[PDB]
Amino acid sequence: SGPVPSRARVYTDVNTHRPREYWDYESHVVEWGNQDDYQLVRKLGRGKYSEVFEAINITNNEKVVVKILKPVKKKKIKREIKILENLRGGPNIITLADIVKDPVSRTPALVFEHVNNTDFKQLYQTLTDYDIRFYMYEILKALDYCHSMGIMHRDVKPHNVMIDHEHRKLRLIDWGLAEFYHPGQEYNVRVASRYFKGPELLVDYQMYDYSLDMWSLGCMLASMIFRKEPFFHGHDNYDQLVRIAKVLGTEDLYDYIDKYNIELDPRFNDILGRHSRKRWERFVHSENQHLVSPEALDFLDKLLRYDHQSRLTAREAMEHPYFYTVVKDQA
Ligand SMILES: N#Cc1cnn2c3cc(nc12)N1C[C@H](C[C@H]1CO)OC/C=C\COc1cc(cc2c1NC(=O)CC2)N3
Repeated sequence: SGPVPSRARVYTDVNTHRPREYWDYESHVVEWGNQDDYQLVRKLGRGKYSEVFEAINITNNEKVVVKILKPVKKKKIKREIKILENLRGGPNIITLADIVKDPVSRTPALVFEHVNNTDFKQLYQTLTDYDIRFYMYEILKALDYCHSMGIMHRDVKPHNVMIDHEHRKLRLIDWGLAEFYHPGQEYNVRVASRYFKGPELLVDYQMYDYSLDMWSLGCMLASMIFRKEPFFHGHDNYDQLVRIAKVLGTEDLYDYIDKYNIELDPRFNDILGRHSRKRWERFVHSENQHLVSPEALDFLDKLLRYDHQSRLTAREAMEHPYFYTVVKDQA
């Protein structure tokens, strides 16, 4: 007997009810533009599959971000391009302004909306309880939207959240790991970064869904309210589950393994041990307590669950008392 199947609790068949061209990204014909419309000003960084620059679109003299792509599978590029196009205009989703190719090099580049970002290291330390609540709701707008559009981000982490604090403008970026949700589909578990990987990825449970992003949101929330980045600091993918098990406990972990008939890797047998579920109060101290409240702890507990099906959806999370003052101010 193999693993018990799983279906998303929400937006299950959204992609089945859409035209084939919506999710059939392999068939997408890419709309190239003029590489000479943009002039590179300076380097902003280097990704695994890209070189990032600040550019100026000369035709309308406006600041853009150019991601010059390193070789990666054409269908992976078609996937990111299709996802970005389906999500265009969505709340707090980065805008893909253009797709350009160097005439001589033949190397592709993606042009994005520029976000004058305040580095998450210097910013998070200055953030008030209201600021955390406000920006958490903004990420949730982006996740409810993309989930409702049949897409899982699969890489929610502080690096992929661009904030221009001065203009209170948040954008969920880097959709290169995103995928279309299809009921019954077994996905690649070697996605997301270590500290944000859901238990399903760590136990090698492939039939996952949008709820994976809700775990990553939980890890972000715990790091912000506890001033502990990263919250779950694993040495590898195996020790990462041990770090989670020391907090959430081993009983709920083995209950989850049993429920979905997961074949647990032999490595885990001698390292998971036996651990009680810890109360969130043990992470509370004098320099973080002004960010922690009963509403924050209730919310965080409802996101950080082993069983992906028992986690809050982005819509349920937006309806939690933690955001009552944020919701009130928006009206
Ligand atoms: N899509 C998109 C997108 C939109 N804005 N934006 C910015 C950078 C960026 N991508 C975007 N990068 C840079 C690099 C790779 C890529 C992220 O995969 O990661 C390094 C981390 C960010 C450094 O922080 C900045 C990010 C941006 C602009 C500035 C700073 N830092 C300043 O001191 C003022 C100017 N905008």
